[PDB]
Amino acid sequence: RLQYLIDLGRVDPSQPIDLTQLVNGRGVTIQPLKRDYGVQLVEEGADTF
Amino acid sequence: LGGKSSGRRQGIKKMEGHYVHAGNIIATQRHFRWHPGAHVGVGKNKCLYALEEGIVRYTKEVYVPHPRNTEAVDLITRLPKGAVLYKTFVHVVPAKPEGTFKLVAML
Amino acid sequence: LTYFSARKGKRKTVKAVIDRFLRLHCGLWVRRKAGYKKKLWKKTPARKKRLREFVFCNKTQSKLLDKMTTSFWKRRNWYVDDPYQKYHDRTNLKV
Amino acid sequence: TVIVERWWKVPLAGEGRKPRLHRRHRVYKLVEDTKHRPKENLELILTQSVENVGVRGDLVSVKKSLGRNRLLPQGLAVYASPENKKLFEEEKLLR
Amino acid sequence: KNILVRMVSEAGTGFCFNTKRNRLREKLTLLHYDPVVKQRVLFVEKKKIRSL
Amino acid sequence: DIPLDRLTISYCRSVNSKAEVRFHLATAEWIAEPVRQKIAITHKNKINRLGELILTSESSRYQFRNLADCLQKIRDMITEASQ
Amino acid sequence: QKRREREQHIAECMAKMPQMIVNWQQQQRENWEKAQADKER
Amino acid sequence: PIPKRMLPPEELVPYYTDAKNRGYLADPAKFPEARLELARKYGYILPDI
RNA sequence: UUAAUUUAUUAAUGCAAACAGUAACCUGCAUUAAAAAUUUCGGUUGGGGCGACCUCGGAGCAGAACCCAACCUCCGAGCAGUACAUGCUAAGACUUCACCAGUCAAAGCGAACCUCAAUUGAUCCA
Ligand SMILES: [Mg+2]
Ligand SMILES: [Mg+2]
Ligand SMILES: [Mg+2]
Ligand SMILES: [Mg+2]
Ligand SMILES: [Mg+2]
Repeated sequence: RLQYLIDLGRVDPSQPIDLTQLVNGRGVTIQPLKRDYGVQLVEEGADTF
Repeated sequence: LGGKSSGRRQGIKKMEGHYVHAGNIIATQRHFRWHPGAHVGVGKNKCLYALEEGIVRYTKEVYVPHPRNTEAVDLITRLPKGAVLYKTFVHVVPAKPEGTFKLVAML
Repeated sequence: LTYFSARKGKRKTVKAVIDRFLRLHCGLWVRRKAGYKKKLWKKTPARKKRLREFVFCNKTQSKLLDKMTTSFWKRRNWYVDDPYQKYHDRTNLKV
Repeated sequence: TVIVERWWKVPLAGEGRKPRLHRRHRVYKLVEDTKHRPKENLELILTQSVENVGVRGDLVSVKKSLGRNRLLPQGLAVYASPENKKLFEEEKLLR
Repeated sequence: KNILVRMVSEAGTGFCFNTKRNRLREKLTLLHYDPVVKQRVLFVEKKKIRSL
Repeated sequence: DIPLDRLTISYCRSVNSKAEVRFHLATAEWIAEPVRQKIAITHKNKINRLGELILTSESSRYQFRNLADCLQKIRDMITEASQ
Repeated sequence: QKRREREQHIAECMAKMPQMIVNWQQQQRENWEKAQADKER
Repeated sequence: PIPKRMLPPEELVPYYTDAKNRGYLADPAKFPEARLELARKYGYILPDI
């Protein structure tokens, strides 16, 4: 997903990837109500990254 | 007064020529209306079940009881000198062979 | 089951269901077998084993449970290491 | 005086809001009485020698009934207020 | 006639199992498997748990 | 230990991928001589006609994991050889 | 600490056991003998 | 005013104080060691940053 | 009302609380009464009542895969005995015509070298 985002221009890897940046990009939507405690990085695109 | 018990739903669950997978129950009974034959087991109810993939077949086979089981032995002894008891047996005749050798690699 | 509440005017959940069952995201309903913490002495080991398993609810039962709860209990919940997480989504179905 | 714990839990309503109450919140359960308690003793400064129960000028712990219905009304003693304590100390010093 | 009794393992402590025994007779001692220890171990009777 | 320029790794997707790790056993200077000999003796089934100790692994969907497993295998073998 | 203590106890029990089992066996044998005697009488 | 974010509550403290999951309160002397370990496990070479 | 749950009212008591002294009247908590107050009055049934029955199992009706009623005809059960690996788990089935309950069970890991027809009872609470 991250890779895809990078490819698409949204989420710039020359800057740091903070949660805020991700949210702005609109890769990860999250919601504090319904007790989300942020993003978790996952293995799904392990190779081909 | 007395009891009104529900029907027990026992009997054959799989008939001759049916394809029966390992574990399938074949026939349920109280007492032995059928006996376990080749590749067929017996549960604690006397219920018969398939021990392998294959086809069910029924046969009338000569019956010899176990020596240790007394009542049967006694019965046998009682019979006249050219008599043989006979009983019905349920077999599974297995279809797919257990093994096939495949080529892993050329080393 | 209160199809419209007094103050909010929303449907309510029957919380019995919530207490007792686990809705997988695929909409299976999982339940602890009844009679499982009772009279275990007289029960044969096999029976005990049977009673200690979880079970999936019938279609009708599932439907009932869905009706009985609100859409909140049907949401996707991303828990850290819930032991059931792998069962929420369903794999390799065909009719 | 009776202290009365409220059964049934008031459902908790905001900073600047009254919480409306139900006829089941009206059900109480008396936790304690101020009565049926260990009887405490009150401090008094004696303005006169009294029997063996007090020495003039001294600060004593009396039975409350005696304080309230004999000593205080009769000008035989005064409360342990920090105000007059100083005065009494001064008097003692002078003596 | 028969009492239900709890039996406590000496080795592999915490594991207790419930068994029958006649009310008239001796406190029960028994070899039995502890899945904690993963060996057979002596259990000793301790506290009856209903009678029947 | 195990410098990866010596090793030959080749992948094969098929969900379960496969990661073929392979190397010439006798000429590997990073493995000790008696250790090497021991390895040869033991895991002769894995060794090719050409003289290359092949130990593929498949289990996970991601190839990285497979690679790691393969690497671990070599280490295990070495340990066994040692004692 | 908790893990240690229970574990220690378990170890102790294990150490004790081999002879306990033997004792139990002996007791059983004795009981059997008694039963036999009773039968004989 | 932009508030100060709070720390891990109780059971997240041991997560974020270890360098094997790249915790922001973990001691940065061990990070490189962790990285090395990771490299050793999953093949490939650490690119010096 | 000699069915159940209550005594908030009146009843005296008893213990507190208030009291005084010397070598009663009021409040709080207990008590058993009197008076009341909420309350409900199961079903099957050749009308209802009366009598009998109400759960589980085996045999006949129901003669040959299951299934099949009646206040139809007949037996019984609400336990025993042996173990204490009546250890863990697990493919695949059966199922008392739903559900709940029941049943059987290969392999594997641990170990050796169950009988019995019925013999039982959910949830929440303890
Ligand atoms: Mg608000
Ligand atoms: Mg009627
Ligand atoms: Mg009539
Ligand atoms: Mg059915
Ligand atoms: Mg087996």
